Amino acid sequence: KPKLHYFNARGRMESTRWLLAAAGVEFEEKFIKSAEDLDKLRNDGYLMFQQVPMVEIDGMKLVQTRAVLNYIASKYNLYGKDIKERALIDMYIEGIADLGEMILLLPVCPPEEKDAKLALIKEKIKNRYFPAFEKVLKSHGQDYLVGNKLSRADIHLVELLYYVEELDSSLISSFPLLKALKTRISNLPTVKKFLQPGSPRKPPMDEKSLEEARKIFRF
Amino acid sequence: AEKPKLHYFNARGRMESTRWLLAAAGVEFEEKFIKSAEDLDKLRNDGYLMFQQVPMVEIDGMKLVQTRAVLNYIASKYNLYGKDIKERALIDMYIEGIADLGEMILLLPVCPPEEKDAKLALIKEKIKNRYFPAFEKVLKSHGQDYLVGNKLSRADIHLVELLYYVEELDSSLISSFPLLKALKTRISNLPTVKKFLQPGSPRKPPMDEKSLEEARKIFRF
Ligand SMILES: CCCCCCSC[C@H](NC(=O)CC[C@H]([NH3+])C(=O)O)C(=O)NCC(=O)O
Ligand SMILES: CCCCCCSC[C@H](NC(=O)CC[C@H]([NH3+])C(=O)O)C(=O)NCC(=O)O
Repeated sequence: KPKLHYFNARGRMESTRWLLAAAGVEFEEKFIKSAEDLDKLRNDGYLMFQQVPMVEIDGMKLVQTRAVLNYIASKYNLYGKDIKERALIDMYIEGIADLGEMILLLPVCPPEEKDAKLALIKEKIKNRYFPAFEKVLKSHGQDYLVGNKLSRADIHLVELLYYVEELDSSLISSFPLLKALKTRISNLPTVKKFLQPGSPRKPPMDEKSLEEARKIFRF
Repeated sequence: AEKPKLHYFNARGRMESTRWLLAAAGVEFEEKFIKSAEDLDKLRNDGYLMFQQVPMVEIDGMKLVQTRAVLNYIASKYNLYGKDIKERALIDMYIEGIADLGEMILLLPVCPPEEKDAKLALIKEKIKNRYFPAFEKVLKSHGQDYLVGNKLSRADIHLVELLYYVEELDSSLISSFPLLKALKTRISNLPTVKKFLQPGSPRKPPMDEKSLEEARKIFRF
């Protein structure tokens, strides 16, 4: 089993739990709770850059998020059929991580920039991202983002549509094909199971989890 | 068919690694330099930008945006992404550490004047103690001339590129990392990269204040 090393939070390991889950892979977590929990990993050389996410899979100690994602996605057939499909996928999931980054790091934001930053995430989701994934679905009419078969593009988009809902549920309201997608993916057996309570899907990041972040990562 | 066509403004910024990668692959490409907010609104209005942003690269009938979509595609097409999935994973780990440092250096010129000095000192710490030791370590681990699978890959082109920006920052940083020195020489010495390093190629100069203002004027920031 893949073993995921992170603290017990969404952070930069969430899209990996979803991709693994969506692919039917069961995995272990090992939760770092302390700065010295992290230092242990560092000292045992388990971390190429002294950072996590790290994931033990197939004898490798893979750090860097995209390293983990790209590897899962190919291994489990979720990276399209050819390089032209990977390229469309990549283009999509990169627009998505760019928005996912903005939202991953709102709680770390200096508090005086927080208002200006929400407003602009909302504005980008309305004007920039959503219309772009709506154009895609509308262009081919198909159930999936690419090559008419499930891929990680569908996993990462739907995940982000969950966070966009937590932010403001009005936002997706005029992107009906996104709504349709959100639904269909969420009713895929493995994702439905992942979205159920007691799964390893993790909650929004509250306060103490943030404070648990600063302590472990020393920031 | 058609040379790939790169769409950016006339600066390093987010298009430089692509320029590097395509040259190292010995692919001839065209550039179209955005000079103004108008030129960029035109690409927006013509539908050419999936997120209304550049880099964009027209290649193989696609309008690829997002540096990493473009990179991955070029890396794979020209066999510079390793020979399998386990290899692509080590390439991705390395080049993502590289991009983390690259981002830090790319964006330093945008940093507020009050932060710039603290930030640069932490770039220099991270280079000496985090990034460089991890790449020396890789090289030491196998003694081979390339970072992965013992043939040339984007892992080496990106790292070397970053060795040249780290050098501009402070040539003294790489000094306790001999194997990195050797990489940089050797890679710089491949025909394709050597030719790209020569005067009058598309390689771009470090961004001065004026280019930063054109960055300002164009992207509206
Ligand atoms: C909402 C914020 C989430 C919590 C903090 C950020 S993730 C923890 C952090 N890891 C990284 O930033 C890795 C970044 C890397 N690009 C990746 O995607 O793996 C770390 O080990 N930091 C330790 C260090 O770099 O010293
Ligand atoms: C110090 C400045 C260096 C220049 C960096 C900005 S490059 C221009 C910017 N592009 C992007 O942020 C694309 C980001 C994307 N994740 C990528 O990597 O391609 C843009 O078109 N922005 C226009 C917009 O967002 O509307």
